[PDB]
Amino acid sequence: MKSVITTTISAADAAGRFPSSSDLESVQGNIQRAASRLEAAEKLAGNHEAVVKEAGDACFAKYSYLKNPGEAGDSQEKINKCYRDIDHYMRLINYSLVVGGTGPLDEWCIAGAREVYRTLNLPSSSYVAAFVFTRDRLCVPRDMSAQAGVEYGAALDYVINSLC
Amino acid sequence: MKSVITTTISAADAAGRFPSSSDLESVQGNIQRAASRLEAAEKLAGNHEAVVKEAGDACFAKYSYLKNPGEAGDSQEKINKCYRDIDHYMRLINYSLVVGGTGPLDEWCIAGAREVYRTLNLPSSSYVAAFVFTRDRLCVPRDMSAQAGVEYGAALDYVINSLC
Amino acid sequence: MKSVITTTISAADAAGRFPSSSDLESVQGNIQRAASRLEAAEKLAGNHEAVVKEAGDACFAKYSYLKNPGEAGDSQEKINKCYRDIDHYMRLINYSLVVGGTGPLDEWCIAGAREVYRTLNLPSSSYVAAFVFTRDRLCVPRDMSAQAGVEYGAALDYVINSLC
Amino acid sequence: MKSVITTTISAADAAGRFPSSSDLESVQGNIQRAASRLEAAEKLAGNHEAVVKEAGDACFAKYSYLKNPGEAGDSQEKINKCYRDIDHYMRLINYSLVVGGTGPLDEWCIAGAREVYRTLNLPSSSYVAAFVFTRDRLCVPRDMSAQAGVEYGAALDYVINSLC
Amino acid sequence: MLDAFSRVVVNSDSKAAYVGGSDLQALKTFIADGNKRLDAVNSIVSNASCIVSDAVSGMICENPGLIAPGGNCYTNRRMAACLRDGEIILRYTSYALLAGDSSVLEDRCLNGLKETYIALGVPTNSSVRAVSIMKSAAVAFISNTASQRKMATTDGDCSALSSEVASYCDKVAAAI
Amino acid sequence: MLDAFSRVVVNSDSKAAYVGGSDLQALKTFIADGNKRLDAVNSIVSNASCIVSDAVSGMICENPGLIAPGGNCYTNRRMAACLRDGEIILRYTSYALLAGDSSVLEDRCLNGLKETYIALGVPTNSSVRAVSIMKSAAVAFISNTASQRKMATTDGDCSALSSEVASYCDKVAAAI
Amino acid sequence: MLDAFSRVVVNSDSKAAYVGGSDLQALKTFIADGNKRLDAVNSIVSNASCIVSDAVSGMICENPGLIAPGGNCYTNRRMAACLRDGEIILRYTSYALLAGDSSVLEDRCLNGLKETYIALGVPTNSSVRAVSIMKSAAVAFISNTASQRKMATTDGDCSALSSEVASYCDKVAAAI
Amino acid sequence: MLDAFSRVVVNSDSKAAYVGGSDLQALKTFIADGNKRLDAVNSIVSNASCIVSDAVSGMICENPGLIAPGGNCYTNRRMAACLRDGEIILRYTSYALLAGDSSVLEDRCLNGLKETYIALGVPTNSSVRAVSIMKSAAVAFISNTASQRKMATTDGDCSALSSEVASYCDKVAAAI
Ligand SMILES: *CCC1=C(C)C(=O)NC1Cc1[nH]c(/C=C2\N=C(C[C@H]3NC(=O)C(CC)=C3C)C(C)=C2CCC(=O)O)c(CCC(=O)O)c1C
Ligand SMILES: *CCC1=C(C)C(=O)NC1Cc1[nH]c(/C=C2\N=C(C[C@H]3NC(=O)C(CC)=C3C)C(C)=C2CCC(=O)O)c(CCC(=O)O)c1C
Ligand SMILES: *CCC1=C(C)C(=O)NC1Cc1[nH]c(/C=C2\N=C(C[C@H]3NC(=O)C(CC)=C3C)C(C)=C2CCC(=O)O)c(CCC(=O)O)c1C
Ligand SMILES: *CCC1=C(C)C(=O)NC1Cc1[nH]c(/C=C2\N=C(C[C@H]3NC(=O)C(CC)=C3C)C(C)=C2CCC(=O)O)c(CCC(=O)O)c1C
Ligand SMILES: *[C@H](C)C1=C(C)C(=O)N[C@H]1Cc1[nH]c(/C=C2\N=C(C[C@H]3NC(=O)C(CC)=C3C)C(C)=C2CCC(=O)O)c(CCC(=O)O)c1C
Ligand SMILES: *[C@H](C)C1=C(C)C(=O)N[C@H]1Cc1[nH]c(/C=C2\N=C(C[C@H]3NC(=O)C(CC)=C3C)C(C)=C2CCC(=O)O)c(CCC(=O)O)c1C
Ligand SMILES: *[C@H](C)C1=C(C)[C@@H](CC2=N/C(=C\c3[nH]c(C[C@@H]4NC(=O)C(C)=C4[C@H](*)C)c(C)c3CCC(=O)O)C(CCC(=O)O)=C2C)NC1=O
Ligand SMILES: *[C@H](C)C1=C(C)[C@@H](CC2=N/C(=C\c3[nH]c(C[C@@H]4NC(=O)C(C)=C4[C@H](*)C)c(C)c3CCC(=O)O)C(CCC(=O)O)=C2C)NC1=O
Ligand SMILES: *[C@H](C)C1=C(C)[C@@H](CC2=N/C(=C\c3[nH]c(C[C@@H]4NC(=O)C(C)=C4[C@H](*)C)c(C)c3CCC(=O)O)C(CCC(=O)O)=C2C)NC1=O
Ligand SMILES: *[C@H](C)C1=C(C)[C@@H](CC2=N/C(=C\c3[nH]c(C[C@@H]4NC(=O)C(C)=C4[C@H](*)C)c(C)c3CCC(=O)O)C(CCC(=O)O)=C2C)NC1=O
Ligand SMILES: CCC1=C(C)[C@@H](CC2=N/C(=C\c3[nH]c(CC4NC(=O)C(C)=C4CC)c(C)c3CCC(=O)O)C(CCC(=O)O)=C2C)NC1=O
Ligand SMILES: CCC1=C(C)[C@@H](CC2=N/C(=C\c3[nH]c(CC4NC(=O)C(C)=C4CC)c(C)c3CCC(=O)O)C(CCC(=O)O)=C2C)NC1=O
Ligand SMILES: CCC1=C(C)[C@@H](CC2=N/C(=C\c3[nH]c(CC4NC(=O)C(C)=C4CC)c(C)c3CCC(=O)O)C(CCC(=O)O)=C2C)NC1=O
Ligand SMILES: CCC1=C(C)[C@@H](CC2=N/C(=C\c3[nH]c(CC4NC(=O)C(C)=C4CC)c(C)c3CCC(=O)O)C(CCC(=O)O)=C2C)NC1=O
Repeated sequence: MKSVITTTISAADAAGRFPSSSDLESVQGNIQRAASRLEAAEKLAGNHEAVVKEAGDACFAKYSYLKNPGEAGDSQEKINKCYRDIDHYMRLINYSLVVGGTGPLDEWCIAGAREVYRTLNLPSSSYVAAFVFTRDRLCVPRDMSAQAGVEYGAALDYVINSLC
Repeated sequence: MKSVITTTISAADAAGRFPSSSDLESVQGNIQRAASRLEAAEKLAGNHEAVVKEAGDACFAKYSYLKNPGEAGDSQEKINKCYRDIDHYMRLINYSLVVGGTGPLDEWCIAGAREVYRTLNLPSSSYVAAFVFTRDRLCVPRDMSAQAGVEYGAALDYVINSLC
Repeated sequence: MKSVITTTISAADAAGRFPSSSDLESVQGNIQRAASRLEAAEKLAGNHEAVVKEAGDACFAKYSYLKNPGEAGDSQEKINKCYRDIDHYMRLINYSLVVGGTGPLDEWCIAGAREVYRTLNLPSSSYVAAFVFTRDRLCVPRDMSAQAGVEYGAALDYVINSLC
Repeated sequence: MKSVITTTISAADAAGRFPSSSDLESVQGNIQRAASRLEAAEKLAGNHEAVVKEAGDACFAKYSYLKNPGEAGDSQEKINKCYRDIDHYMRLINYSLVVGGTGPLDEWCIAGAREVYRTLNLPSSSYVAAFVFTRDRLCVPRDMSAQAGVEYGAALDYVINSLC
Repeated sequence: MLDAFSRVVVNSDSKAAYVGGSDLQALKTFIADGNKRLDAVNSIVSNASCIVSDAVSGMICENPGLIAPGGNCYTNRRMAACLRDGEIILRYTSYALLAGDSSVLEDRCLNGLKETYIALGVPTNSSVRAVSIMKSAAVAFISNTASQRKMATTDGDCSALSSEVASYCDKVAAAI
Repeated sequence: MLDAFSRVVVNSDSKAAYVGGSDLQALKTFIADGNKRLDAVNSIVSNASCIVSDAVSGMICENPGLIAPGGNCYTNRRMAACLRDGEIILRYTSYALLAGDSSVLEDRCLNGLKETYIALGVPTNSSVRAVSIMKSAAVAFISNTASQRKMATTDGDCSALSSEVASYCDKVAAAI
Repeated sequence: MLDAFSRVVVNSDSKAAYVGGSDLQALKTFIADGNKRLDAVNSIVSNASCIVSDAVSGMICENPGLIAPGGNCYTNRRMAACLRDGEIILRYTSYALLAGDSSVLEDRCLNGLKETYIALGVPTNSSVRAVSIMKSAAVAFISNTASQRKMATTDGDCSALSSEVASYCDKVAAAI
Repeated sequence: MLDAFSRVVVNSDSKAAYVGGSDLQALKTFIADGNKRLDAVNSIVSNASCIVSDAVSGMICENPGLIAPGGNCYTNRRMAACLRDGEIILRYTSYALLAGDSSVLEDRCLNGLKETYIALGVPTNSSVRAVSIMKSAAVAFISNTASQRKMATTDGDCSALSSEVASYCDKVAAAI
């Protein structure tokens, strides 16, 4: 799971080395930035359903043509999966904010995603629509602190940039 | 030059990745621990000659037999180089404290050192004597702050552990 | 076990070849030089204890500081192991003279020896002292024939050169 | 050029090693067997033309069908090359006896020989006929000493065994 | 590769000198602007796709001969090649920026690039139009003056950082 | 490999659940003891040579048959092999300790170790005497109760950490 | 691999003992018969092609089912495979003979051979008929009693050597 | 690589000639001095460590700029590099000496060395001061005139051998 601690340890393991100052400083940085990514993570976890629901509504608002027969929203089961996928992604962002790195996003949702969506006809743009909406929707200090806005917005940009 | 920043960047370069949260947190740790390793570094740089001189005296006090003919202290030029070597090592510790990692020690003095000393008959123990003396000699808060003592003592233990 | 016969056979095995003239000439050389290395080997085997004991006494005579607390001779058990190690080395020289090559020395005592001694604080110089003493102590024709002196002195120089 | 000296040196070069006892014993064997392979070599060099001529006559005696049109002896130029080839081989045996190993035979006449003869229709058996004749023709002590007979017969068996 | 501190140490070493007091205070300035630097890096990498296709589309925008038969962005295979190269250069300049040193840009990316391009047939006047567009896309994002997207940061002067990132882009435009 | 947070995330994931509030407060406790943990790791790695030759010398101390002909520390080559293995295990348990998870100890070091040893002939009752000595050398250094060397740290109870490092050493003594 | 002397040294070592006087005199006997041994090796290798196609032709001679469809010498490819294997085994037993030890025969040739053959389908009762024929072809040549070819050596009893070479051939016939 | 005999054979071959009688008697002279040659080789290799650190210490002795910042023996890493290179060259000249031909010195060690050094920055005037010191350390040991160590050999004139070993050292000093 990519993270400060794992990245550093496995650099040292590759070299045969005990941990040294670089490694301990790296974890210390994990301590400093802990307190605002965990804030984002808790706000996200506490309101996941409303965020997921605004994001999916924004997606299908931008691409109403998806509800046509043959598109990826031509049935209520299919639209509901769409919001499910968005929730999966936001759960993984929650994980990413808790770990401190993009590990969870990377392995659990980015990896097969271009092939899977190419094959089930899921336009990349619709997810980008849902994450861009969420990103721009966030409000400081209403929704969370400034440096937690940074962390949250950041994971969202990462997931967006994996679909470009 | 091994360090938080270099270790992280080259983990990401190996992966084809832009910097991400793990990387930025890692540098943030470099910022936090900066202020006490630079304190050690400045105290060391400001009093290098007296430290080098007590360490070399301690070495030749522990191993007076080195001053015998055939040993590595059988001439004034040779004893003077001994203190020179100790100074080289403390300069590299200065570098190590400024960079934030053991890079400078690693490349510039550890690498050839077992072969070189095996070949010029320089007992490993004498350097260990000089670094152990310096380490135990340090005094908090007299000589430096507590977390700078940690950094200084640490680089010294690293260089000691490279001669065992 | 490195030796004329083994070196030649495994050159031929690497090439897919039956033995040929080079190989048979090589063994013939083993026959010619047999009779003086076996002489050294038998003289060494017949007086191993006195040689081991003069060598260890010479070592601790040259480095009396080893008997200090903390050194590798600070206890009777430790000094006794020192003479034991010297005996191990002379047993391996016995093997080396019987095989005809440095095989036994190579695998059974050279291989881990720098790491082991680095870690148990055993100065390389002390063994060099003991082997140099033995080498210079040998006397022709008193102690053995001239071409056996050559063989014996040679294995000793080899083991010495593995500690430089 | 494969030989005792070259085989040993390049075993040591592969290992990073200075020459040691195995290597010096190997050369010593080269010294011992020198004096009878050089005897063979000088007798061969002193009577090469008569040996080449009896061998080629024996070949074309055994395989008179080679002189038919279409065979490898259908012209005087072709028969003359046949004796030339036999001479090449005996020159290489001369080299092999002087070097002490099969090097010269190996590189200079064995290497391309199956392809070359397959392509110019030169039956392998005819050369085998010529070398077997020479081998069986040798007479001790008339033609050379016993241990030189061994060396000469040996190179001939080697070249024979390269055509089976 | 080196960073800001390793670079000070290499220079100190060429004189066999412990790190000057002047150099230490420079480094503590580096440390003081640590967090602005992280925001700088974050504002480039969060927009990397924007920056790279802006620049390549623009390169082609100003010279459509690149996408006529025989131009180096002609097939899909070459277009995708160029997008990858834009992305790679941007990645090595974001390493530079996060490092405080151009060490890694020069070592791992620019070394032999000019030759490679000469060999392949890659127009160099065009690569640098792209890189110079990326330069402006990037210093915009750093300085938070990009037209169609903002990034909430605290109020300060980030101009030294922008100049840094532009100096690394110019190192690229010069390597070829 | 996983660390403390990745481990909480893997467990949350098996239920398809965002990270519980209970788990978040556990993690902020982990973060609160961050600096004690770093001192723990520093006190092991600064003494690694001590710990490893203490333990191997002790193993041989209690059973000199290991260094009689046919014992597995007999030649210099095998003695040096054993010292390397002591050092390696200590390295993977210092990774564990710095990680907060035994993930890397189990994955990169213990997996197949029992088999490898069975194959080589490496006495396993002895490996674990060594590992159990390393266990005490290490929790001494953590707890700052080592006889011949102290390490100036601030006054606190480091007992949870010591128990952690002893649990990783016991994972080793159990893998074989 | 070991030879006669290395083998004496390994045995001496298992007792931590310098080489006995009894062992030294055995070795000087080995050295005394050095030149007979070289003639032994020379008489095998100078006839290797004879020995290997004698044996394989004979194997097929006594059991023509090997060269009927489905037999393991059926195609040219399998026949040539078998000739190579005959040659290889003879080579490793001529290494044994020149070495004075079966170390290299067992290590580099026989180890896993039985398994390999079981896997491929190579009849083992037939491999050993071939190897047992090679045994006699070889001890003939050593003892200089081969019908159609002699090799001028001096008059002596080479029987210990012949028995040696037959013991190595039997090691082969037993490995499968 | 070639040795003394292979070298005579290559020269004979360029004329398609069997080995002259003159050449045979030269070779039997080579054989006559076989044992002196072995003593020559033994006197170098038994002192190799002496010869190599004598020479490198001396090189640095006469020009201490090598171990000032920027000199090529400056760090421990470069000093150890130079010691290895001294050792390597001495090894290839002891191969030459044991071979009777400079074939292996030129082929496996000197070929491209000049280029490699130019590339690395290795001072060539200094490499050859070291090699020229090794030359004298070596011909001393051969001729048994070394100050601080003797080697009991029988009384004879070993001057041709010393000149040989000095000619190989000069081949090195010339390759760069
Ligand atoms: C680049 C200049 C920007 C311009 C466009 C501007 O007008 N304001 C700007 C940026 C800026 N940031 C700070 C201070 C902080 N930046 C922070 C985030 C980074 N530090 C981190 O650890 C992380 C990654 C893990 C970062 C992305 C933080 C945490 C701070 C400090 C407190 C805060 O602002 O929330 C300043 C100066 C303000 C200061 O106190 O230094 C400026 C100008
Ligand atoms: C392991 C328990 C130790 C026992 C033996 C004890 O009696 N006191 C102990 C350790 C301990 N350390 C702290 C707090 C700190 N430790 C620090 C160093 C580590 N933090 C880092 O960033 C680095 C590496 C880069 C470390 C090596 C630091 C900086 C602190 C905080 C301030 C300080 O103490 O100097 C505590 C608790 C004190 C606290 O405020 O947390 C204890 C018990
Ligand atoms: C294997 C037994 C043979 C039987 C068939 C027999 O009736 N006579 C036999 C062989 C035999 N050879 C010797 C002695 C020598 N063999 C020599 C050649 C080998 N020594 C070498 O260096 C080389 C290769 C390079 C060999 C091929 C040599 C040189 C000798 C010694 C002198 C000589 O005979 O020419 C003996 C015993 C005679 C003795 O003095 O040992 C026997 C029985
Ligand atoms: C290099 C010249 C030396 C100078 C310094 C000198 O005054 N005497 C010298 C050397 C020398 N050695 C011999 C003859 C021998 N050298 C022998 C050992 C080498 N032969 C080997 O097989 C081995 C390795 C396995 C050697 C190291 C041997 C055995 C001899 C022959 C008999 C003996 O001297 O013990 C000579 C000439 C004397 C001669 O009869 O050739 C010289 C001058
Ligand atoms: C893009 C802005 C350029 C414009 C101008 C254009 O018309 N074509 C452009 C780019 C381009 N680059 C390649 C092929 C390579 N580029 C290479 C260098 C990059 N590869 C790296 O790993 C890195 C970083 C260290 C760099 C900077 C290399 C190497 C190649 C060759 C390998 C390959 O993928 O072909 C091409 C394609 C040329 C062709 O026809 O193959 C183009 C069009
Ligand atoms: C020693 C006498 C020289 C003096 C003069 C000096 O100031 N530095 C010296 C030597 C030196 N050599 C290297 C690095 C290499 N040397 C190479 C050639 C050797 N490597 C071989 O395998 C052989 C035999 C065939 C030769 C003769 C090669 C190759 C290298 C490069 C590989 C390496 O280990 O670096 C250096 C270090 C230069 C640096 O900064 O890396 C020095 C100082
Ligand atoms: C054809 C002439 C044409 C192309 C297609 C573009 C080339 C170009 N882009 C320049 C600057 C630039 N690009 C970006 C990223 C972009 N802007 C946003 O707000 C966001 C979001 C994106 C994604 C599309 C930025 C931020 C900038 C900054 C400068 C600016 O004026 O916007 C540019 C200027 C180069 C220069 O300064 O010389 C060019 C030529 N632009 C075209 O006109
Ligand atoms: C033979 C019976 C014998 C050997 C040689 C040792 C084996 C042993 N060591 C134990 C614990 C231990 N080792 C260290 C490191 C050591 N102590 C220091 O202060 C420093 C510095 C070093 C480097 C030498 C430590 C810190 C400890 C901690 C515990 C202690 O009592 O010191 C140990 C105890 C294992 C157990 O608790 O069962 C053994 C058996 N010890 C020998 O007696
Ligand atoms: C079919 C039944 C048949 C085959 C084709 C042969 C198998 C066989 N060979 C035996 C022994 C053997 N082979 C050689 C090599 C051969 N003899 C020479 O003189 C020369 C030259 C060559 C090259 C062809 C030798 C030397 C020997 C020695 C023993 C002998 O009697 O000649 C053999 C006997 C095995 C046994 O003892 O049980 C068999 C079965 N032989 C056939 O009859
Ligand atoms: C600095 C000026 C200085 C260094 C350190 C040395 C350089 C040097 N050595 C020369 C020759 C040489 N070295 C050895 C090996 C040495 N001598 C021994 O007896 C033993 C044992 C060793 C190991 C230390 C030998 C044998 C020689 C032979 C020649 C001699 O005079 O001893 C040397 C001379 C080169 C020349 O002839 O131009 C130099 C410059 N010497 C120093 O003075
Ligand atoms: C991590 C998960 C996080 C999100 C992201 C947001 C997402 C979000 N914001 C909302 C609510 C909300 N947010 C804003 C924005 C806004 N208002 C201001 O004063 C400033 C200047 C602006 C910041 C740009 C407005 C104006 C509303 C009310 C408008 C509406 O809800 O329709 C609502 C509706 C639920 C509610 O009313 O509370 C959601 C779901 N909430 C979260 O928990
Ligand atoms: C990074 C470089 C750093 C070093 C490391 C030290 C090293 C050092 N300490 C000294 C000086 C010094 N240090 C102590 C130790 C001491 N005293 C106490 O009150 C406490 C309880 C003890 C801490 C264990 C004593 C007792 C002395 C005076 C004794 C003496 O100098 O002989 C001196 C002599 C110079 C002087 O007198 O100032 C040196 C060189 N100095 C440095 O700049
Ligand atoms: C392979 C194992 C081999 C060794 C190596 C030696 C080692 C050795 N030499 C001794 C004995 C010994 N050796 C010499 C040397 C000497 N005398 C001369 O006439 C010439 C010119 C000198 C050659 C340089 C002297 C002078 C003595 C007597 C001095 C003494 O023993 O204290 C002794 C004492 C035991 C005894 O007295 O016999 C030993 C142990 N012995 C061995 O078996
Ligand atoms: C290395 C190069 C070497 C060769 C190989 C031989 C090859 C050889 N032998 C010959 C000559 C020769 N050789 C023998 C063999 C023979 N006679 C005996 O007393 C014993 C018992 C027999 C050993 C088996 C006979 C019988 C003759 C005479 C028969 C004849 O020449 O026609 C001849 C004819 C030239 C001559 O008459 O001198 C040649 C060419 N010569 C060499 O220089």
